[PDB]
Amino acid sequence: MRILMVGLDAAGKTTILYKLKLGEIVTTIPTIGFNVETVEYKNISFTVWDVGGQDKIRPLWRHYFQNTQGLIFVVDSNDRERVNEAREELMRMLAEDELRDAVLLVFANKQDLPNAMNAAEITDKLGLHSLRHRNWYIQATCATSGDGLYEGLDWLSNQL
Amino acid sequence: NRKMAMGRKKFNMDPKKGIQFLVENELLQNTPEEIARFLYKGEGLNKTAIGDYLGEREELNLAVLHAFVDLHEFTDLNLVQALRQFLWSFRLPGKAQKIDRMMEAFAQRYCLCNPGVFQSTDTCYVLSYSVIMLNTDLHNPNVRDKMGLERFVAMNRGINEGGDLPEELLRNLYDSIRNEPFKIPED
Ligand SMILES: Nc1nc2c(ncn2[C@@H]2O[C@H](COP(=O)(O)OP(=O)(O)O)[C@@H](O)[C@H]2O)c(=O)[nH]1
Ligand SMILES: O=S([O-])[O-]
Repeated sequence: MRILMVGLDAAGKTTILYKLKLGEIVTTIPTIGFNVETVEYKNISFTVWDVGGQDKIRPLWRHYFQNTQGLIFVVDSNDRERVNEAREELMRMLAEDELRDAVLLVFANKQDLPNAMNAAEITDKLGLHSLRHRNWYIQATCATSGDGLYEGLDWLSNQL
Repeated sequence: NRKMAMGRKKFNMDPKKGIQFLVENELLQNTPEEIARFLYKGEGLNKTAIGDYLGEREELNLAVLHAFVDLHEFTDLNLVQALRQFLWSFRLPGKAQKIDRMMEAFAQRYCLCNPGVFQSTDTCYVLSYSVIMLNTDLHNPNVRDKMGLERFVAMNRGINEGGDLPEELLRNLYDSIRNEPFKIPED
């Protein structure tokens, strides 16, 4: 199933996609275009795209991901200066009609960094306890090691 | 002398380092226009390295990107023809924000070269981004169930300053990409 992955610049989206590429046994010939990776399990597959980031192209991903079943939001757990901005961007995503039925997986990334906000702090600062009609999960990760990535995708499988 | 060949290899290894070396050794003037001209000529340069340089977020690199686009002539080309020319001069990065900046810069030049084809540069930029999305959907093997024409037409609704583009335009772009992917550039 197609899955949109978003987050502020420098959150770790590219790094996550590259790790996912390495975990697959199916190697892929280069293509011009966006970074997209399919993670294949026996009973489910996720095709994760990095294709958001600017307001003027939001209609394209709203349409391409219309009625999609899951959304991945990546946050830099070390970026205390921009956590409020991340929250505001997340809430904009969750207000979109096209993504109304999507479950939310948050990757709280860069947990390796010594001053990183912990999972409880990110949950608070992203306002996740305010969500009413959304199934959501926060997965602590370090994208440079790969820790947390498959654990979060396992939850997403366990919702889908 | 030998310094130029060394600078090109350094550029291929690490673009900012190659530019540093060529500038320090007075082989390249440190202006966006001269760096752009160097990249557009592309002599002994890897197109992945060129693309990586043009894709950096830094002020100089953005100014080089705009100057590089200025060296392209897109008059009398349709959008896909112009994109094929542009995307042959460097390897497009995969990161969406790099693609976004490149498509916005491209669109400004496309519209200047082809007045009246699009009613705003925003419309052209968004359509160009959409065409990259289409190439990805149709030709990236990670994507299983390809987009048909109807779905591509629907994806673009509203982007013509709130309205729609002509179906015939979208069909012509869709057919071109379906028949021929953007080529992986050779250097
Ligand atoms: N320390 C640390 N750095 C990371 C982690 N994930 C990504 N980065 C770095 O953060 C920067 C931005 O990562 P990138 O994947 O390009 O972010 P994107 O803009 O969201 O795609 C790069 O320098 C990465 O190496 C992580 O978990 N820990
Ligand atoms: O920017 S990279 O992912 O080609």
